[PDB]
Amino acid sequence: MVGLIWAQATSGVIGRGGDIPWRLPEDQAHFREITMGHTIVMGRRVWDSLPAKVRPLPGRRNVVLSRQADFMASGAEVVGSLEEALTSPETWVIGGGQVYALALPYATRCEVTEVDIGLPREAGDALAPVLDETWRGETGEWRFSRSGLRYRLYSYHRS
Ligand SMILES: NC(=O)C1=CN([C@@H]2O[C@H](COP(=O)(O)OP(=O)(O)OC[C@H]3O[C@@H](n4cnc5c(N)ncnc54)[C@H](OP(=O)(O)O)[C@@H]3O)[C@@H](O)[C@H]2O)C=C[C@H]1C(=O)c1ccncc1
Repeated sequence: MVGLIWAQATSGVIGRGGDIPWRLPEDQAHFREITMGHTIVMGRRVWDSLPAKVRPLPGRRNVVLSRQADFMASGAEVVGSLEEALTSPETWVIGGGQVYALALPYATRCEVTEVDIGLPREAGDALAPVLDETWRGETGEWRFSRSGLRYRLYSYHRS
């Protein structure tokens, strides 16, 4: 089982300038619930985007994909290919744009948070993968964040 988990603006943007272009701390508990106790896989840039105090993400085996055969990530497993990354029975891919696109064909679950923020795509942004008709989904109810942003959860699956 490979699952993907991300948060996106309605437009599809998930990343800009090396970070996430909104604040949504309400997202954190759901991300932990899905991922805790499991192997998580991320691209090298996503690892770089984690603050030092939070990386590796605790309670999860952190696996970092990089083409640098020598790359350095304390508390994480650096691998050079997605096949090497994917060895655990249940794996959650936690980004970024490159790695979601790489892992999508392997995935049978996505847990998506949609952020109701007006954020037109710009060139060079990180973007969420598009889910086609092979996926079936349930849409959750909108909630307001302490930031003022509405957000909602989708759970998608395909067998
Ligand atoms: N909104 C989001 O949900 C996310 C945004 N981000 C954002 O995406 C952006 C990073 O995505 P990118 O597409 O630029 O990069 P990555 O996919 O993380 O890494 C690409 C790197 O992986 C590596 N890579 C890519 N393809 C391969 C490959 N085929 N083989 C080996 N390595 C590969 C390469 O590494 P090296 O340069 O060290 O060689 C490549 O440069 C940042 O803005 C980041 O803040 C990342 C994860 C999530 C995320 O943090 C997250 C997930 C769930 N809930 C809340 C947040």
